[PDB]
Amino acid sequence: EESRNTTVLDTTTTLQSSGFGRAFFGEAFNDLKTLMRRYQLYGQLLLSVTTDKDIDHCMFTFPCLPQGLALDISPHEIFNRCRDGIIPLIASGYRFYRGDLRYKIVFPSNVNSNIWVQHRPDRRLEGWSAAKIVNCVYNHGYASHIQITRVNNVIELEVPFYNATCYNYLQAFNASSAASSYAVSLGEISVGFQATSDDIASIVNKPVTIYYSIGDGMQFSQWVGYQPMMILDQLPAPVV
Amino acid sequence: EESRNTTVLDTTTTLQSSGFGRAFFGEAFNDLKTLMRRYQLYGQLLLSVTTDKDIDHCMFTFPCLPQGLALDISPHEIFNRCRDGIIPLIASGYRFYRGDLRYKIVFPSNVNSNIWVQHRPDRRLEGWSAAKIVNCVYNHGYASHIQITRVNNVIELEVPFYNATCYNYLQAFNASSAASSYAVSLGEISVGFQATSDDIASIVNKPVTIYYSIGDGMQFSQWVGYQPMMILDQLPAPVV
Amino acid sequence: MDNPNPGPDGEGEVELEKDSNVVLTTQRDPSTSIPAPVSVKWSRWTSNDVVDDYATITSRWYQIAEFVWSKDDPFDKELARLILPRALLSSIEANSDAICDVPNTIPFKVHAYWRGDMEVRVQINSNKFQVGQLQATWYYSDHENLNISSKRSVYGFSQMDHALISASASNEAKLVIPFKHVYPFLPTRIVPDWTTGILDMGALNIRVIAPLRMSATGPTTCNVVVFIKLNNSEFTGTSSGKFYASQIR
Amino acid sequence: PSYQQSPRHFVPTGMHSLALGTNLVEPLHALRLDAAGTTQHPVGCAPDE
Repeated sequence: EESRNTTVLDTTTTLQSSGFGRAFFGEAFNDLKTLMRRYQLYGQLLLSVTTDKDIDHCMFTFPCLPQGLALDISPHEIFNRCRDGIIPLIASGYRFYRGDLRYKIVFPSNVNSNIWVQHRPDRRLEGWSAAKIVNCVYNHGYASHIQITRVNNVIELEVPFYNATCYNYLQAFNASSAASSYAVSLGEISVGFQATSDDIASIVNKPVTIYYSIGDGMQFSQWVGYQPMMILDQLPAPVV
Repeated sequence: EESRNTTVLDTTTTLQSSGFGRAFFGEAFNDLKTLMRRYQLYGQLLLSVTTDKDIDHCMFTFPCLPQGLALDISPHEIFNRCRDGIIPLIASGYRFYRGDLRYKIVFPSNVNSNIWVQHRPDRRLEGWSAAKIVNCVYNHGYASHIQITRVNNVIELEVPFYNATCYNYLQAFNASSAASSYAVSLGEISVGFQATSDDIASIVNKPVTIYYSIGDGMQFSQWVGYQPMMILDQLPAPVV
Repeated sequence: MDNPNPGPDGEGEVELEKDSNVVLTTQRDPSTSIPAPVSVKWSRWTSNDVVDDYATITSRWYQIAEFVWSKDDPFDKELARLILPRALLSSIEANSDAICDVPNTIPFKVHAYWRGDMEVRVQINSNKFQVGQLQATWYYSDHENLNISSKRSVYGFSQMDHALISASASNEAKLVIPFKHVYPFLPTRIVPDWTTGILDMGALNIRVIAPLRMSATGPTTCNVVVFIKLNNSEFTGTSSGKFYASQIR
Repeated sequence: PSYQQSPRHFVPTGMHSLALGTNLVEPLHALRLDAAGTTQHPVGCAPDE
């Protein structure tokens, strides 16, 4: 058995527990779920106008999942340098999950146009490749929200759990079973603008950042051990 | 003994105490802690774009401490003229401290881009030199916040006490012990923009002001006498 | 009052400060200046090893610095910047032997981590006709400041609480110094997170205020002895004595 | 339910007060992990002054 204990040979006196930092810092940390709701960068993109897009056109689509994206490293100096952050490092330790996610997408300053955001629980996830942000229409019956840039250029979201499942896969997904692609993402969030073709040209190569966190609904399943890890200071310095 | 009293030779009748201004001005002042939460200028910088910075790049980093910065005096006419303000003048009188700090960083008008702000309790402070504001990536697991310039260009902060210490050094720090550098700053706050390379050129040589105050958590330790002082009217006038 | 009848035994009562087997006396009443209240044991938060008291052996008094003080020393002049958990060892390794010969300090040789409150007496043996006044001041973490080179003066250390030694009445300065540092333990040897500043609590510094003023036929010398008791110490982290490097000269 | 009752009519300002340092609840953005968290002083770390 793993967690058995054959013969304790303790030398120690009993330590005063700090109560996981509650005694010093005035706050507990034993519950890792209350750390999980600290926001983490999900994926940062650069806007790129390909066609003279209609107002209906989504500017980018991305699947929505707590696993962390297919990591997209001119590299992005965070994903080149600060690997993975927190939440997929915890999410490596659990085979399944079930629960909500929060997003809080942040938009740049020079944009002014109105923003529509969709949840699409119809969309499956086909393989771990193309499970990243994709620069590409608006739809009716999908769950929708418009944030106005002029009031405040940061939308916030509580994207719920819409799966016909008991829980969903949390490790990186190879798409073995064909219906199992229905059971990885919560759905698919799409961000699109109402900007016309003349004004969206100014917004090219502006960053759009998306954050994420779980938001109290998430409850992880059966334990799985960690994968092999990379130690970050061993990464090379940029020789100049 | 210092505070002993050998022979009182009083001539006075007993004075009516005003209750430290409560009787006249409607407010007490005996508690110096309630004066400490009045904000004071921490350090004012001028933006300077060195490289065509990525969106991840911090625009400036600075250690976070109630001691007052290594004072950076074209001089800044306040730090040339109004020396030190209040809070390091009180903080000269105590060898240690322990508690929170508040910041309320104020940003200029012509900036529009989104602002991310980090607390980094990993960062030590190596010597009293390079304990000032430094014009230089974004990180995941550090405590973060984004203020949007378009809503309001002044972020506010409650940066907590994250040290593995009983308290921290409050006089100016010479970095004698190597691990003692972990125990001076509360951490390191970094302010960085999401501005692209084209629009950040307009924001060059715009002032970014940072304030500070303690915010009710601060509790100063063992008394230490004051250092030698400079009298401010003795400073020379600008002969024209 | 007002009936001094001295016999063969002198007049005054010889007051004791009995401890373990080192017993020392002074003829005059002390002038203590306690800086901080008494601290807790602190063994519950960061030591699971055998945290053993040694009050039978470590609470003995021990002379760590005697020095000659004459009238040639000026007004604002240092005499001894004793760093007290170091100077208990530095007087030993200065005095031609190792730590294992002095029974006060062998738990520093064995154990690696120290805590504890100190008692410090600064006795003088001035003649009554001399006029002068030393001061003793405890400061916390002198070497952890660079600006003490501006402060190392009698006017700075007078503002904090400090003991006074008048050479007129040959007063003695008892001085309780409770342990107060940022981390609740001082290590005793090279330790994986700091090396420099080993076992440093701060400065006991003895600054002259009133220099010796005497006649032309005056007693020039005035020796000053400093003893130290170490009572509420706790030692933890037992390790081998071959790891213990010598303290710095 | 439709909420047709007419709403509030305020004044915005950009910054909380600075000279106020007293019985006054100050809202911030704490980088602490806990909302009820306050920096604390254990049994030896309660400061003298």
